[PDB]
Amino acid sequence: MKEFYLTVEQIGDSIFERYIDSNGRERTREVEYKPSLFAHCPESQATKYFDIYGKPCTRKLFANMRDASQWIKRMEDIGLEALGMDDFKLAYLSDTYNYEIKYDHTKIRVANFDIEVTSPDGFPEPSQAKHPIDAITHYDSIDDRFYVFDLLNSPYGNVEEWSIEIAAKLQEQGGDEVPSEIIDKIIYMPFDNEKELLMEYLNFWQQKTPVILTGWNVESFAIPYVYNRIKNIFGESTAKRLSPHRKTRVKVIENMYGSREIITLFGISVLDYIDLYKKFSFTNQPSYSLDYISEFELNVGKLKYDGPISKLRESNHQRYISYNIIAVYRVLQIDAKRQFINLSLDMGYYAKIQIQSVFSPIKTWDAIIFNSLKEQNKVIPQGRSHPVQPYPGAFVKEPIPNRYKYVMSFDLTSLYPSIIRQVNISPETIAGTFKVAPLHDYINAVAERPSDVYSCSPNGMMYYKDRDGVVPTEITKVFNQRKEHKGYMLAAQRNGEIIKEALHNPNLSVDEPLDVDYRFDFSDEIKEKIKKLSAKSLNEMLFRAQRTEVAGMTAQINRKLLINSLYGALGNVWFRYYDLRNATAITTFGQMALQWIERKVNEYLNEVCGTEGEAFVLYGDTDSIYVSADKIIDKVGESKFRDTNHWVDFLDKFARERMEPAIDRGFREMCEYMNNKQHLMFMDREAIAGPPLGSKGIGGFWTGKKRYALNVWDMEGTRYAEPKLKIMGLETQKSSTPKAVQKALKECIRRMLQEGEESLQEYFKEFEKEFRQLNYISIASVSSANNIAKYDVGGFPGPKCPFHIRGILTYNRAIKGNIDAPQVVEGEKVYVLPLREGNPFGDKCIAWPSGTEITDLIKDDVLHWMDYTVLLEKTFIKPLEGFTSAAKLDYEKKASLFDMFD
DNA sequence: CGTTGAATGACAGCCGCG
DNA sequence: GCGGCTGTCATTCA
Repeated sequence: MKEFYLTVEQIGDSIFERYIDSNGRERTREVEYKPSLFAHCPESQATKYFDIYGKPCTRKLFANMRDASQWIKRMEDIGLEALGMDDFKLAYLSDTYNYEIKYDHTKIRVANFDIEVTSPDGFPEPSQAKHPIDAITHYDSIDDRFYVFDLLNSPYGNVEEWSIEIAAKLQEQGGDEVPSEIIDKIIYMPFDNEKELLMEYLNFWQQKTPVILTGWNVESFAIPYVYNRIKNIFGESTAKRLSPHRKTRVKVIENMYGSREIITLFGISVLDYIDLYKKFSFTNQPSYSLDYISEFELNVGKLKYDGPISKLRESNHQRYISYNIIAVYRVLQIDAKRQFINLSLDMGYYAKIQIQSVFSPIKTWDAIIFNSLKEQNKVIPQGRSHPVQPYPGAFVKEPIPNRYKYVMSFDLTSLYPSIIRQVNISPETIAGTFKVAPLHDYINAVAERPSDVYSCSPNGMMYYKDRDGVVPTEITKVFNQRKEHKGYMLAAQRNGEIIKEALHNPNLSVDEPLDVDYRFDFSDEIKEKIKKLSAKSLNEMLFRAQRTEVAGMTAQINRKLLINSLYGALGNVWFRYYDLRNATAITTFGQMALQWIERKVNEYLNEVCGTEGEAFVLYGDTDSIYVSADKIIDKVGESKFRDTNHWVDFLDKFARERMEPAIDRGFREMCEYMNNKQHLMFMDREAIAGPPLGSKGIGGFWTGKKRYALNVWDMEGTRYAEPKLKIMGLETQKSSTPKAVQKALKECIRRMLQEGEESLQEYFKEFEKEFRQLNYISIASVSSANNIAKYDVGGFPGPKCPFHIRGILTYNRAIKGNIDAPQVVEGEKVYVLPLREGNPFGDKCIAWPSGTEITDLIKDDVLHWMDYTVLLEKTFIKPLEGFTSAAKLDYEKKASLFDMFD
């Protein structure tokens, strides 16, 4: 096995790295790394190094890393560019590992932990740790063991031990139902005093120091707390042992509302799962508690329990510890799904960066590019600060609010990355500017062709067409690698079919699973001997067939992740290759594109229908366009279709056969018009929607920009068994919308699209009749609870106090007396409910923690003094109205038509 | 925290009005 | 009271 790195850090004049060596042994070494940078020199000084612009550069080998930056700042003082990799860790890595890293996740120690802390006087502050740490569950991927630490005596109680026999038992028997999978992997350890404990823990830590440190919210609590507790009880020098280099930094993160701090453990990679999840889950959630996120993906959350956590240790210390074990285990199961940890490992190494830098697009690319340009003896531009200037972005069409019966949408492929390639945009391929006519002039093709020599963007930029720029080259490489890997994947899929049938009726022989390369299919070299193989060979082989199957997935996805982040980085000032003009070129170019094709798609449906400038493209947002199909369905006659699937295939046919080509023809003219280095604008039919043939349903409708709904039957070719609702923007997607409502509205919409007004009306009349019977939380609202401070003058409403916050403060006004109440921290979400004026809370609204019941204390007061009328009205009716007006329908019989004017 | 630019829509507060 | 703006606070397409 080729050796790889685990972690790396720079402390003073040296590099501290942890890594696996040629023999799977984790070592750690200090290195007096001598960096190198560069400055522009005289061409007559024949060198082998050149910046991306072409100018010759001379290497500056430094004595140590201080001189490096001491020079970098000294160069900044003289006014001359200092080129090269300043993040010496990055360089160090490229240098120390110059080849493709192949790692063995099995040698990388990945710890996952959680701690419990009994506190009567409110939520325990991590930067204070005023209370004792009374439990710790710390799982380790190496040993595949859960190491538990139970405190038996604290100012808050003295308890028996935790019984694993009981923990295994069933709920109805008195157990905690800790899962059989982990029951043999637990390792209990009780202690007499906190000190006895922490000290053992701190000690167990060194015995098995983590490389990748994860767990839920462990970076803003578990770690900060444990660090500070130990510090307070033993002092900073004891706490710092928490770092394998005994170096820690109290990095202060001044949020956009207030502040809180996190501890930096040099020599460790903190990948807090909540954040890992938040970036790669791709889906907003009304709550990010491990509880909500666990039910959401495995059908079960954390252990349930009677009474408040505040007293769970005393009253039932048994559950309390099982609970702490189950929590560390939910995360482990979620990851068993998402693979986010693995993804990270993969990603980070492909780019040769500190694993946790994965959370950063700017840093991953900077790295990827650097290693590339390095391989070919080129030096990277020096980064430079630039005023943060806002530039234009995507083009969103103002949709005419209406219902649209048949819609067909096509989407441009990787628009932004693609544009960079076709126009060849890069800091060093800028050939120059050109007089610029209005954007519409270039959309109707009535504008003087920009340049007859260079590649062009509608914002006045011109790029060379001979040279292939650094940026586009790099995307194209990624773009290829992906198709490449997703090529080794589509392969294992065929061998998972050839081997699947080899188990329908296996033979009997003393054979071993043949050695092939599932990345590349079978021919005769091994496709032949697929019958004499025993029944034992056939099954162990298919275990080694799909093991790779996923291998591709991981790469193709990390590749897709990069493809998609690139623009963002390019648009970010802290980026090395950032450029305002290039940013605007990209953006402005797609503006032209999307609307140019709009013109083309509009002129082609007008011919094939002999119509008078009918506006076929009803809406388009960024890289896609929705087409009204009505006029097409009528050329054939809506009554000449055997059923639904009939007219769909019709459209699908028309799409591919006639339209796609009309488009490629178009985009090709445009590529010529701008004189780009390469035609890469490719659109694909995406969705096909309309109501169920024969029904009174309307099929779809638009409220306005970013707000519409469709009854789709076929997405990119995959036909559905039952129509599927694609709802965007509407409150049914609004995480802050009640649930009894995020439901109805949804039904309402569906009844609207496949049934029709008659339906909608009946439902509504019901959901309005039986409204007074819903579970308070079901009909409650949501939102982020920020700046709670800025508006609570004496605990009362001040100036411009939002509806949710001024509700939170009617809440404080209710829980001021019982500290066993759950005060709401700033940053998190909070449910809300109106109040039938003339009540206790002497106000308007009362809020509280999202995903949490409302305290018994004040729970049964609300549940009698809450306004339905005003609640129904504002969270269901108000928005429905907005819905049905656009679709031009009525949620309730006998209306006055005139009501739609002015 | 981490990586853009367009766009809704729930509310709080003035302003202009015999 | 009530319709426009302008302006925070929240969320979300692509």
